[PDB]
Amino acid sequence: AEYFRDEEGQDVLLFIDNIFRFTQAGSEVSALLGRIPSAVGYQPTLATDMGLLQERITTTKKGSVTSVQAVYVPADDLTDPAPATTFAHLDATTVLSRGISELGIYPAVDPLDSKSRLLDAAVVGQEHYDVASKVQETLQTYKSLQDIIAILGMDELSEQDKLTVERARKIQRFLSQPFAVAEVFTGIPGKLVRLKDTVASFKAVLEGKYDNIPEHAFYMVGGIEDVVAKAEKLAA
Amino acid sequence: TPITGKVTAVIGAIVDVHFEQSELPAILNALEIKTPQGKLVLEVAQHLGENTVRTIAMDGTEGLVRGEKVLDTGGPISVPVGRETLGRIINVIGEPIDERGPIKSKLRKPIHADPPSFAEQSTSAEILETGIKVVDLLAPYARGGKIGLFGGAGVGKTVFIQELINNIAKAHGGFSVFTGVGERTREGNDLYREMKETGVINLEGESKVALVFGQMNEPPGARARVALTGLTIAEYFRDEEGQDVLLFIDNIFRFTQAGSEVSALLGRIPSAVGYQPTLATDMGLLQERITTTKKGSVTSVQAVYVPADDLTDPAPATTFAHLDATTVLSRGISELGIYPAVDPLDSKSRLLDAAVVGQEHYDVASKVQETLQTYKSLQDIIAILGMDELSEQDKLTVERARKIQRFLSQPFAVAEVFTGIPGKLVRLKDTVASFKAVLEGKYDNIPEHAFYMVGGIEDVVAKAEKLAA
Amino acid sequence: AEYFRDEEGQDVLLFIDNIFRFTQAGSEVSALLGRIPSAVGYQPTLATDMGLLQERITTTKKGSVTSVQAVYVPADDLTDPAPATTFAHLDATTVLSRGISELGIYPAVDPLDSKSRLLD
Amino acid sequence: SEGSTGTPRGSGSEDSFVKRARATEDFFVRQREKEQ
Amino acid sequence: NLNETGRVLAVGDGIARVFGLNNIQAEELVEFSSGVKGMALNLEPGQVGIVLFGSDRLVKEGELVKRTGNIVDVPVGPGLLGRVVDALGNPIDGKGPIDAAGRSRAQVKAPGILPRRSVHEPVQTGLKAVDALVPIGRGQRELIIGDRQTGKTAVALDTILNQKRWNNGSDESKKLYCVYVAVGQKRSTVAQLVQTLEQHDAMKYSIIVAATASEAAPLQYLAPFTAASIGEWFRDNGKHALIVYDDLSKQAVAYRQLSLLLRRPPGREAYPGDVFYLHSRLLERAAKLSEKEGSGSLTALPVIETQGGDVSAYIPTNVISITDGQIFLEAELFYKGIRPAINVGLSVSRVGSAAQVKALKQVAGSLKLFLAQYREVAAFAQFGSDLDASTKQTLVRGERLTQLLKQNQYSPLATEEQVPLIYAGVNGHLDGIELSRIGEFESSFLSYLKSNHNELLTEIREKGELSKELLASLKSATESFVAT
Amino acid sequence: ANLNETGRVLAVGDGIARVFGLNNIQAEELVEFSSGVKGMALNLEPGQVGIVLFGSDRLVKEGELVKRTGNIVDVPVGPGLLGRVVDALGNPIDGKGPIDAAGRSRAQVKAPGILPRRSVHEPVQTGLKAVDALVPIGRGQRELIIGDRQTGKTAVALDTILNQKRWNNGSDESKKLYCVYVAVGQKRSTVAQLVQTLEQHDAMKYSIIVAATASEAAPLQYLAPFTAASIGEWFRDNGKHALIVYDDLSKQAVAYRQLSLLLRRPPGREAYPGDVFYLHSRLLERAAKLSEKEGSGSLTALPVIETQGGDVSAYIPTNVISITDGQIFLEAELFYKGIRPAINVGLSVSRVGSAAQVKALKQVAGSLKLFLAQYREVAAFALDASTKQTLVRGERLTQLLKQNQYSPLATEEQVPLIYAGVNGHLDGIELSRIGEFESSFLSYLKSNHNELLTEIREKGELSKELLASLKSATESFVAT
Amino acid sequence: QGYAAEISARRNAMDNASKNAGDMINRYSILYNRTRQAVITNELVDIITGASS
Ligand SMILES: Nc1ncnc2c1ncn2[C@@H]1O[C@H](COP(=O)(O)OP(=O)(O)O)[C@@H](O)[C@H]1O
Ligand SMILES: Nc1ncnc2c1ncn2[C@@H]1O[C@H](COP(=O)(O)OP(=O)(O)O)[C@@H](O)[C@H]1O
Ligand SMILES: Nc1ncnc2c1ncn2[C@@H]1O[C@H](COP(=O)(O)OP(=O)(O)O)[C@@H](O)[C@H]1O
Ligand SMILES: [Mg+2]
Ligand SMILES: [Mg+2]
Ligand SMILES: [Mg+2]
Repeated sequence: AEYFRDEEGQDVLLFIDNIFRFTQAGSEVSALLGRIPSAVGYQPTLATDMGLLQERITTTKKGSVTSVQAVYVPADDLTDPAPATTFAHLDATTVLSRGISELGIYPAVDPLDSKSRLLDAAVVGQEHYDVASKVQETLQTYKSLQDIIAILGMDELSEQDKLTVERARKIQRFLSQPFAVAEVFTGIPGKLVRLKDTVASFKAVLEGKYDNIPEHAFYMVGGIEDVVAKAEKLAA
Repeated sequence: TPITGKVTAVIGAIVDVHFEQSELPAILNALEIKTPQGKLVLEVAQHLGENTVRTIAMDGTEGLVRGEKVLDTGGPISVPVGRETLGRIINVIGEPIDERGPIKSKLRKPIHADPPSFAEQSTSAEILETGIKVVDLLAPYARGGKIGLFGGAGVGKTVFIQELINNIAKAHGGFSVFTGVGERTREGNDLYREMKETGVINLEGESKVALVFGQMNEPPGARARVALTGLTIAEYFRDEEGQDVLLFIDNIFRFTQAGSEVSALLGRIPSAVGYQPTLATDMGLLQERITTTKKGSVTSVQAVYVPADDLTDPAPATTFAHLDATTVLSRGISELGIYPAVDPLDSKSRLLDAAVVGQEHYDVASKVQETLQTYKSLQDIIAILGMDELSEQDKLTVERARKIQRFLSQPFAVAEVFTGIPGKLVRLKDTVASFKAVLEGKYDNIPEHAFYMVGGIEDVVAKAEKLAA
Repeated sequence: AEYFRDEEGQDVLLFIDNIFRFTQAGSEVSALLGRIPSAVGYQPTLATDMGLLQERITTTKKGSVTSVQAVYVPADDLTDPAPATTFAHLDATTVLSRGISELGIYPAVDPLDSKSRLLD
Repeated sequence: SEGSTGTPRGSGSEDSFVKRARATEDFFVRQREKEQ
Repeated sequence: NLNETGRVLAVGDGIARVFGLNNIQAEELVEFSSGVKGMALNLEPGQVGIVLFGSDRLVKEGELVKRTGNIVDVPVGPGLLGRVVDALGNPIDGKGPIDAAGRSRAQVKAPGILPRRSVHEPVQTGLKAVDALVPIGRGQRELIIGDRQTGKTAVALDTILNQKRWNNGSDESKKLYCVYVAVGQKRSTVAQLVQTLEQHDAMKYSIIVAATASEAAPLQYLAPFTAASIGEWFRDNGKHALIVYDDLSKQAVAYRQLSLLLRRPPGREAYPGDVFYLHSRLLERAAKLSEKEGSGSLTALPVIETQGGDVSAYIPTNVISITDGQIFLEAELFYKGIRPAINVGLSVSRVGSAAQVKALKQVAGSLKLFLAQYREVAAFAQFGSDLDASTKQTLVRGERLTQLLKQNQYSPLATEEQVPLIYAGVNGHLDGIELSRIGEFESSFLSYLKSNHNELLTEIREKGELSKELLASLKSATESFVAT
Repeated sequence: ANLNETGRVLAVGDGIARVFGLNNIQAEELVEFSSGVKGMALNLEPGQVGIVLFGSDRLVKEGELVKRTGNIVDVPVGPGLLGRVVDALGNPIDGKGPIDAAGRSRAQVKAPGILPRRSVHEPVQTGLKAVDALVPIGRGQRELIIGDRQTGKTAVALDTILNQKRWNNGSDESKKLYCVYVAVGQKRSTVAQLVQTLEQHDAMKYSIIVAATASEAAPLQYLAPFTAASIGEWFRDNGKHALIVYDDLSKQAVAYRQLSLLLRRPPGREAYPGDVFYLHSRLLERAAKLSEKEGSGSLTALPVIETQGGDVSAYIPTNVISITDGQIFLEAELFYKGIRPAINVGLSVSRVGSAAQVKALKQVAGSLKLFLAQYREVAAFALDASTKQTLVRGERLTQLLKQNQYSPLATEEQVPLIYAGVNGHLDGIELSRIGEFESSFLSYLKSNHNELLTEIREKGELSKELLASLKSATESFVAT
Repeated sequence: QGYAAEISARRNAMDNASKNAGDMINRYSILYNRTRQAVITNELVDIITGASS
């Protein structure tokens, strides 16, 4: 990948599945190399070893490298030294969740925990930023209500509270998407949704234009159009 | 003239011995140092190089001097076997400790031996009826099988194994061996007197039981080997006399613990939680001998101590794979006053099987287990919100389960002092019927306390009428 | 402090702020000397280290050294080896609470949480 | 802290309180979707 | 001569330190003059570390050690069928020497990227819950995981029993030869298991490799590897083999033991640094081979034993991340007596419908998410509410589907027996039958289909599919039987 | 330079001296260093001996001479130790000059086997209403005292000791009970004060105090309970009865862990070494009741364990629970509410205790233990009429079983009190007057029914006639 | 009347549920600390064993 970047001047893509297996491999021979172990059975050289690899996967004046790395998280523990030390090397992080996946939401992306350097009004435009931010506020506020619902039930929720719940539930589903490569698992053919579609469709839902459309319409579909089409199909 | 060495190192139980001549004693050989009191026995553990072996002492090493003379006996620690061990009390090296003179047995056998081979196995599915409701119903024991009684400190392992001895050992026909490993000397004193008073031991007559002891006052070498000693006596009854033997051991954990006291002294890098790395194999070499062959049967009941109430502690954890049935005793259950403090979920049997107990039995067990499960699952809500917040279907299940919990408790005969309540021995058939009836709803009008600490369902009805008065 | 007691027969006050740091420094020194750490990472000599200090704080025929000690409680765990060992030496506590003082009471000492073995 | 009682994390990490939050809630959405 | 032979410097705990053996290869078998065998694992400047394949009671300082010239190997071939061996291939059934076609190393590279082809053929377990919800394919690695006594061996054993259908036939491409590896189990557990296989006439197509609880740690470590080589003889010669590793928890513990005693500095939880590799290199040897390479396959059912349902523990988590999904047995379910105790929501087959018999894929369209539609409404009942009569329809169905998926042990079903049952349940033809009679419903319905619609079953059996013609023929035969 | 009997120090550190020489030294032999500090020969290796120091590291240098003593670690023993305070090695530390020893015994002595024993059947009367009635202790028994810091553990032990003055003044040798109190890890001043308290109550003359305090080297603290047991054993072995208090074994375990870690023994559960159970089991096994053939003597042990935050599930607590013959569990919550002794009835048991309770007390206390456990359970959920009465009794009984420190009661004083409570005669009196009741009722009985108390003391058992006479005496006082 | 009886009963139950939760918090705080201590020791023991060899 580095040759393409520097000599061919190229815009390279580097896909790595799975970058954890690099740190793990080092782990496996560390004791026999004569090192005292560090925490959690890891080599003492964990951070610098990872540095010497990650800092090469970058963008120079000669060219560009965009890498997507799968990062295994052992026992779902994001505090495990291996994934933990990885976060600093990433411009954007897509954090999956067993909790999300077990609810049938694929891709199992945690809408709150995932981050990006480029979620910035200066970069995506003040509209985009505002939509994202209020989707995230809606989903956060939802969590706080799910507590009250657990103990007290529905009767202590305001009319806005119940609306927040309803919308967040649609938002969560709307974040699901059939993948082309997941076709064998879904049965459903895969969709690809343009960014502009995404922002527009989510803005519309945040404003209120689909408060009358039931949840199932938002689940496992593409853009806002595929929602209305599914909504009418379930009417019949 | 025999092979002799000199002591070159001593740390606690571990004694290194140098042999000046060409010939080193085999690993597992018994060595002897002459003392003014008698002799200190050493078991060879390793060849260290440069003509030196490492050994494990069978008694205290205070007093040993570097240079002290050591004799090879040419073989492993051996013990008397056969009928002359019955009614006697023997230590780890086969000596009598009952002050009744030599054990005049025809033969002695080494305490180390290979377990029966794959070819020599003989498998079965015969139930052993205990008379204990919770065991007979939910996790029956197997004749010729291995039974483990797990429990933290003070929850009831020894009371339990004593009730099993009381219920099974008299009317067995075959012989018993009891082995005290790393437990209370006083308990041995108790058991000896009790067995005399039931006739099981009979000093001026015929005896049915051999006693072997190496208790918690002993150095680790002796606690590590004394189980092999009691085992060797059982093996002989099994193989040479074709007998159905009972082997009771309290407490087999103490063998593993002993192993861990000497492990660092032996030079081993420690495994998880400070245990010996040989944990599983050491255990396998022991437990695999306690088995049923074509020549004969060995039914084994073993108390298994649980360090700090932690069932994932390596010692009890590794013991599970060796048992056909496992009674797990719970502190949380004992503090509620349920005795035996059996955890109905978590105790298991290979035999809880329609092909073995019949469809009726099997199904009663499943429903009892289902009911108890439902009740456990709701403990969150109950504790926080109260009983008022359950459905009505769920209130009933909790009512019924609380009665089943209590009905599983039982007064033991060996507990009469602790309880002031006469021991009950409930027949398996009556346990099934009694629980079937309770599931069917026939006793929902009976209050809880009437199920507590009684025998069969007749006793429930009886106690209920008494409580009505 | 001891000199004032031994030579001048006084009743001296010794203040230590903070006693935990004495323990913590003992633990660092122990680790650096290559000694195998004990439970929770503390030094194997935890209790004797503490004893070699505390036992000097006492009454003799000439006078007394009495000591008031700031006690930090790691992770608010009173069962932590550091406070647990320290507490074995405490004859009394003076507990100042922020719950108090806000009510305008000074000295802001909780009259129920503060305890003495000498209230006998 | 927010959602610590109510929100569904993994199966095999479930409260009975998580279980009821999803139960009382799923029912509510069902009723409203039925009416609309 | 110190090049080909050596002298024991020290021995204890199943480890021998040996002077000489100058020309020895890493991982070479050695012979001790007393008869015990070992394996050279540490080659150091002045000595060799050897792990014993037996007791060290007979090894002594000064004793002679001889090179064998051979990297640790095992006999392989179809002549091992119906045999019970130890980790090195020595017979332990008492039936004389092993009929060997050849010898393979214990450690063999897994097939590379190229020699493989996507998994597309069924391993039919005969278990309703498994075959319908977590179908396993030829070449797949599927984990079985759960606390002790949750049904793990039972699941694998039924699967072995099921292969009787095709193994009695003559079509070699549908046959599945079975390798059972007992690692750290009691001898009597293994003896009981081979008694069963003999009683169901299943031993003739099974190979049992045993390294039981009393056997030296190196044997317990080695067994799954030599068993793999045994299973690969089938894989490499255009045939198909199933290997059960029962279990890898105990193999990891044995590996730890020998590694500590070789004085290799341990890693996490005193397990060796490369404990993941121990398992990853083993399981990667299960594969569906390409057409060019003969089309053979080895399918692996590794077993992992958890404690108190803790799947997040070190070794369980290692193996979970290796296999192509997991069947997850839960005590809570096994105690109710819903058996097999498969947690549907957590058990996955990463291969999917690609490995499922098409006829079964048809009739069980939604079944898995239908038990996520039912598990949803399971929370509605203790909520106390008595609504959603439309919900009542799915609410009742699921409870009947759950009873349908229950299955006795040693009783696997052919696909032609399963497909009807699943069809009956999914389409709500059971919604009007009493819960306590679903058991008897099954065995009668299949008597009825054998008595009368015998051609219907033969259709599903031979074609492995349901045409629109069959789909209605079955529908008609179903609605028919409902009225007794 | 006789290298057989003598050695040179090679290195010193972490409480350990490596010594060259001492070729004829016995394993576990006491040695003496130049400065006069002592140590124990732990590892005999080739070409060196590892010695554990009974004092500060400062007291030993490389190159210094070391001498054999010829003796496995031992301690003076005998009745001459009565009234004295000694260190872990038996040196007087009270200023009263040399000990008059009957002989010496090794620190480590193996416990008696099955044969020299007999079951326990004689009472150890504590004088605490709650203990004697609920968890009676017998001679030869081991009874754990367990609870958090400041729950009254020492106080239970101390009151039991003070109680022995009742017989120790008499001429009946079989009823006497000599007391050994072992301060391990404690503050020196605390021990000095405790000794003064014993002197004030004239209890010191039948007590021996072995002290290894918080500033003393870990091995001395590890050693004190063993040398103390040997001291107690002299009484046991010579047809007499002793009571030993190990205060406390938590601190002994911590001191033993210090050494183990510094000797580099692998740490296990909670960093303790593998033999930490054996540390305590070898010790507590030495407490025993001996048979007639063996003189009938006994040594009764009251080991003490300090739990952290009520954690009875911890390593050391579970070790000792699985050694002793039961426990008296002392609960902080009860102690805080002024229920003292803070005995948790449901968690406290005395295995071999009933057979060795005074019969009179057994008779008047039927159900008292079960009831109190049930009552607490009821008070926890707490207006059902039946459950209002159970609540009435339990509150009175609870109050009745409270007791000031340093005030043990005779058995003939305890039975009338317990009789009243258990048989309703307090159901009418005000809660705040139960203490006032006790001292008035006893005064009344001591002047009006003195022959009543006398028969109870002398027969230890109540006939139907004597029980009835006691009923009359109670009702008569209740009225007024 | 039935409404004022239901509020009062809910205030009673909510006082209880809150008090019970407090105790649960105390039991789990204590459990947390035992586990905290153990994890530190256990993690360190692994490190020590790796250093010794
Ligand atoms: N079956 C029982 N009935 C009544 N109490 C029991 C029973 N089993 C145990 N106990 C109580 O537990 C105490 C300890 O029992 P024990 O068997 O010695 O425990 P362990 O051997 O597991 O340490 C007994 O003295 C008694 O108080
Ligand atoms: N499907 C089943 N139906 C009924 N009983 C079963 C079933 N599977 C297992 N069992 C019972 O569980 C017992 C132990 O199960 P096993 O498969 O050995 O579990 P594990 O291998 O996880 O220890 C078996 O002896 C059998 O009695
Ligand atoms: N029965 C009692 N009545 C009143 N105070 C008591 C009683 N018993 C003990 N105390 C006081 O309680 C405090 C702690 O008791 P102590 O014996 O030191 O307990 P521990 O040995 O468990 O730390 C001391 O101040 C002691 O004076
Ligand atoms: Mg016991
Ligand atoms: Mg199994
Ligand atoms: Mg105290």
